[PDB]
Amino acid sequence: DSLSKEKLLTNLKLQQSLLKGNKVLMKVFQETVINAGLPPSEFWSTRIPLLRAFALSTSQKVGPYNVLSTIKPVNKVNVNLSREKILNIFENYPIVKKAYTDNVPKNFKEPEFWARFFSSKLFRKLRGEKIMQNDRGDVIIDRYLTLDQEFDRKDDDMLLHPVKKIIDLDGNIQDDPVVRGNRPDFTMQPGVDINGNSDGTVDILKGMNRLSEKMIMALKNEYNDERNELKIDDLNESYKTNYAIIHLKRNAHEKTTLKVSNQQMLQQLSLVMDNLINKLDLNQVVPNNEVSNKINKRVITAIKINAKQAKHNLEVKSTLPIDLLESCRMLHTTCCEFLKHFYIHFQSGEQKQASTVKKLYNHLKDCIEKL
Amino acid sequence: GGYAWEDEIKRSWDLVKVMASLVASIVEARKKRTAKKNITPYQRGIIRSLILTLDCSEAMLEKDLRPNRHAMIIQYAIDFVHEFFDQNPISQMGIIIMRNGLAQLVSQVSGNPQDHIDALKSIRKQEPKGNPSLQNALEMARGLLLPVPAHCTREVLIVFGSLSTTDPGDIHQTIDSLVSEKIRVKVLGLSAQVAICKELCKATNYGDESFYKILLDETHLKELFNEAVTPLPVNKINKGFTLVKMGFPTRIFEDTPTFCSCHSKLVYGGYFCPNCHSKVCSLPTVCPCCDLMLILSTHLARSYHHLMPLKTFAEVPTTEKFRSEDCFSCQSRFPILKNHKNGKLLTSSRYRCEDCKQEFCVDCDVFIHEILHNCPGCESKPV
Amino acid sequence: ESPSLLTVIIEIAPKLWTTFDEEGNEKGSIIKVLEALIVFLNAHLAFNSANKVAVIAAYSQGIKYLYPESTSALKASTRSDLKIINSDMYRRFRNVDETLVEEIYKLFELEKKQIEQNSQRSTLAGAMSAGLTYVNRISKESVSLKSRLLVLTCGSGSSKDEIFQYIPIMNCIFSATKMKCPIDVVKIGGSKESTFLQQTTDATNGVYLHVESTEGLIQYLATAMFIDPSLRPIIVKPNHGSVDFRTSCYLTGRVVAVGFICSVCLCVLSIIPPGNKCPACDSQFDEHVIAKLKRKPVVPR
Amino acid sequence: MGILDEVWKHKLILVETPDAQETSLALETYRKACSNGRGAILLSVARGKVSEGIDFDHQYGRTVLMIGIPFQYTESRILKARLEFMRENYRIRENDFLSFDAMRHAAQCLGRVLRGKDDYGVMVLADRRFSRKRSQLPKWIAQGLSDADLNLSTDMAISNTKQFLRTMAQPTDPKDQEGVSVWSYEDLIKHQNSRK
Amino acid sequence: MKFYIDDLPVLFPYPKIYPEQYNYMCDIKKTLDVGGNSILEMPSGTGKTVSLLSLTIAYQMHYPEHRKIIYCSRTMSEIEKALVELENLMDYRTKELGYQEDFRGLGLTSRK
Amino acid sequence: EERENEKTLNDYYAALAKKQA
Ligand SMILES: [Zn+2]
Ligand SMILES: [Zn+2]
Ligand SMILES: [Zn+2]
Ligand SMILES: [Zn+2]
Ligand SMILES: [Zn+2]
Repeated sequence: DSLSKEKLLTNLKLQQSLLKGNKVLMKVFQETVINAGLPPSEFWSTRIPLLRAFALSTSQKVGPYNVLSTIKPVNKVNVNLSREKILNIFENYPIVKKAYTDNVPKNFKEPEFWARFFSSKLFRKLRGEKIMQNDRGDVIIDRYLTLDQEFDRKDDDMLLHPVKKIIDLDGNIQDDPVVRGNRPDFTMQPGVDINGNSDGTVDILKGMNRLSEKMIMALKNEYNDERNELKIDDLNESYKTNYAIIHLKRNAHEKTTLKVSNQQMLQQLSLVMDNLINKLDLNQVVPNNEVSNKINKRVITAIKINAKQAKHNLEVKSTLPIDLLESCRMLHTTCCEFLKHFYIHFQSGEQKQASTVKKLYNHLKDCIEKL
Repeated sequence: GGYAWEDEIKRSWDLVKVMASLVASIVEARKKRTAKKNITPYQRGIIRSLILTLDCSEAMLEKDLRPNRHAMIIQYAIDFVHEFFDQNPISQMGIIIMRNGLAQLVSQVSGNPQDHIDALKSIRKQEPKGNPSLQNALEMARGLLLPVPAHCTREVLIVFGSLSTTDPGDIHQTIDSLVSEKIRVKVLGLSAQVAICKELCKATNYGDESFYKILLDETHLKELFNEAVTPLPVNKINKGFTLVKMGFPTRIFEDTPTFCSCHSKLVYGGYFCPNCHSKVCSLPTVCPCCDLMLILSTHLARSYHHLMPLKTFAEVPTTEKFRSEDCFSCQSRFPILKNHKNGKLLTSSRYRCEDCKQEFCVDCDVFIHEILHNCPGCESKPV
Repeated sequence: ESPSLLTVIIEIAPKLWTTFDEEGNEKGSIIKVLEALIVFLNAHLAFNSANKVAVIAAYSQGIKYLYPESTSALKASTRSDLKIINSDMYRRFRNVDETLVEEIYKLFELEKKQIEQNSQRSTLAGAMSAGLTYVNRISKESVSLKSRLLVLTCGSGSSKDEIFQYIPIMNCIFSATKMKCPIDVVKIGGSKESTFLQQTTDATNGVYLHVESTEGLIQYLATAMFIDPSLRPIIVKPNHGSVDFRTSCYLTGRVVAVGFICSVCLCVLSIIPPGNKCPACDSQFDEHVIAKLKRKPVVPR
Repeated sequence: MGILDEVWKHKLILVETPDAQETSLALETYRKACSNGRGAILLSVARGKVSEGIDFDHQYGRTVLMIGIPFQYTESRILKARLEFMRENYRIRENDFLSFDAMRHAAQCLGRVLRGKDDYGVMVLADRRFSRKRSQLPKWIAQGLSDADLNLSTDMAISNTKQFLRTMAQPTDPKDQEGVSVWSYEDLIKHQNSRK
Repeated sequence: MKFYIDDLPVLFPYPKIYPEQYNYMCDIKKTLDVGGNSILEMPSGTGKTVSLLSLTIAYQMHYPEHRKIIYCSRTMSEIEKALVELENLMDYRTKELGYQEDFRGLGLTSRK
Repeated sequence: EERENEKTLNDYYAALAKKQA
């Protein structure tokens, strides 16, 4: 798809946006690609993960949610609308985008359109509130109202599909068609007004069911099972791990670039025994003022070497001025970039690009000449 | 018949009703050690590439974890990064957070732990908000674990604090893609057992349902994060047994600072790469000039102890004749622990190693199996 | 300022010290190094009143503690007051030195009893592990205490570098890095370069010391090994000849350049193993990646 | 009032409709929303189509919220006539039969949700008239209903649900259930020999 | 598995069985031997349908009278669930016995 | 100032886009 290597190499607009974002990559790209003449594909061959991260920083989007449920007032009342909320309103509800297309560029501007929508009956209907005739609504948005009702039947036209027999409730009701028993009373039937027609709460029940169905079905895009469902997982056998087991041999080769008999061993040990039993005079450890001087001299030379090495170890301060230090830093940066490209093309080892490696080699020679 | 408080005094002082007393404490530790009896050297993937996913939603503002879930998960993530790069040095790590339904990358996949420490410290200042998205985080984790080589096992760790997730697409397709790219996912949930996380862990770990972990308290979270630094055992079906070409750099000692090849800054020391003679700042890392791994021998030796773990020490029976009255490693006075004269000799604290038949106390039983990784009796034996 | 523990992992082996006596002009060098060790331990005990001392002798059949004594011998003391060191010195020095020399006496008698068996297995690594366990016990028993290790090994130009000591000693290093316990190495012998102990003392912030003459050893020990852990960061270390931190190959044994390891058991191979199989973990390898590595890099005509 | 506005943040609200096709589509959408971890609530009636036959095993049924005891409409003449006939013939009290019918409907709503002994889920009953009818529940639900759990408020009910869902998520010890809750073949033969 | 209740071999289609299922099976076999009506409560969670079908099929096949079986449910959905459990039971019986015996299992509903 | 740098950058991309097309 769009995340493949060649797509990231060929996406010039994404690379342009990444350069507009980054700051040190300005200096690197300016002093390598602009001046020394690297191919852009060569420069972006080693920075595929950075391009992919910048792509995934903006290409991903939030999941659908009830955006009109979040919009609540706070005499003056204020509501805040983010552009992400506007996009969620457009995605979750096609009727609002339909009104936006033929109302905003034509007659009245965007905030007037949103105020008219929030003061309309359509906002009360899509939120799930009971529609009342005493409310004025808005005379511009309400012409879309029946059209939105059209959308609802088209919603049924994309939602009414046959289901499995595990949860088939239409087969539950129609298990026998000749049920003519006691009619369910008014507690088990939808509520009606004084004239006998429905009060309209079944309308908002169907509306919230339709909204949930639309949210679930929006996930299904490009972005025998009944036996598996009815089987009890506990009564089956537990999972046995199939992890591999290794055994390590310690028959390694010895590192490559005097025999003593037991009688010399034993007589040396006996000499140690008689030297230990008689008098273990500790004062003999004191040196004779010459080997002590030699040992002290060796230790002072070693610690002088170690102190000279470890006297000094954010970059450290230097005697170089800022301009010449920065020139040396950019020359080192472009030389290292050339070296990295040369080595990755050299050890990649395709003959067809091998001559291109020669070009880098010439640039490497120029790098030497540059120094 | 009447009101509740006029019935009778509650009498709270009288509800409390009141030698071999050590045995009840010993049997709990015995039951704890019973779960660790079976052990064998599983093959484990040493070279790891871990993507740590951290939840940063409104559900992370819950007060049930002192002080708040966001800050303490970040602090234990800092500790996790330190332990993970202490015990798995040649691994790589990236950090992704879930915020406002967006997956946010805060650190690129790199072997330097200090960058991840800085990223987590930068996260700790901001506040969590939004509604988390597993699918976006898993998709960026898949993108981050695309360019790592086949010899390196690709792993994703998710600290998912919420109970519901909002996705821009079908998450089962993402699970299928994660399984097809051999990415293993372990999820440490905070509240309860979410279905999609359990299915993701079961699918991406070849049918093992034990990779979805739910904590109990503060200490169990430390236990889980300490368990997570060990490399996961690989399956038998995986055949990516691949040679890795790497070099061992030489630590140079110069009194004149030089330009490093990785950051282009003044560094006094450095490690000369054996392949291209360029110098690097930190270790272990890939060389910026030749794309070759540079590690030390201690970096192999640190993870070498996972290859042959030591068999667990078995507590000796009290009826057996004791080999030694003192420990082999520290000569700790083994307590006779005589509770009473009729109670006799019980629960002797001598622990025997199988390969060398030497006795150790509980202190050395703790130390030889966690910090050290060689039994002193096994190397004292003239084999 | 802060009291410390000093543990001396002394490696006493009659074959190694006999070879050192044969190589050196003098005889009985173990007496001289034991004398230097005793005076050094008395110096460390004089450094602070709350300082503590331990010694492990590693012999050809295993390890044995020398101070403090085997606790049954402490409970029995029976009377074994051998007059090896005079009784008129400072008492805290006297108890430690007498316990050490009595354990030397018992250990040499025990090994003279077992002189008929020649062991090819060196027990320095197990002794270092035992010393680190002792460091753990002393650290967590008393609440803190700094600690240090000392290793008096001998190679004598006879015992070369050994592969089997690679895995244990390395692990010891990390445990030392866990407890901030430096591992200090004195090597007496003709082998100027000992790789594993140098890597140990470099990675544990210790000091390496290779000497050729056993005489005058107390000057060395009181000059360079006397870095107490309370002043480790403020003293620059006299370790010369910095170690390269490399390793050895499995099939050839040479020191390794740019090389290959398996992803299964991490063993280092300087060359591609024959049969496309790892020599240690016995894993089969696919032909594609080893054909990629065996393939020559490109160059134009 | 805006109660459902806070519910819409966490779980999708799905409603049983008298039309059977729309109710079945809502049920399938509820199962799909439970499967992908979005979370959903299924508002249905205890005497309707959903409460009979449809299972809520595993993740489809983590909570069963029984809003009130499901009594019928008493003032309907059909129910009163049937109650009078059963009082005349089968000597069953009217209130006893009404409590029995309401408790059997609530009982089947509670029993639709378990399948498998690894399955878990709380069965909260939100009415003041449930606590007097604990003996009319099925005996397995009754023995699972402790004596301290009859008169809860809302807040400590939430705390108990939190603790229960935290403990049930842990991997159980196979030694703790090897022969007491599930049987292998050899455990079955051992129990047969012990009974003989 | 394959176990025995008195003289009746029961082919249970899972490697493990709950104790409540075994007590249920014993009571059902006792009721079918002694005759007459019975009312049994199986707690949910347990495999009531699968155990019931397993012993009922085994009792039909092993005994020479070969009594037919009527399984009345309250809904079409549980009819489908019972037929799916019957498919699993019959597949296990065919796998264990090595052959597909003379069996007819059909569900009934309206024309719709 | 980075304005001259980004202007020269955009000029380079314009020249490149002229080059491959
Ligand atoms: Zn290099
Ligand atoms: Zn650097
Ligand atoms: Zn011990
Ligand atoms: Zn051992
Ligand atoms: Zn191997």
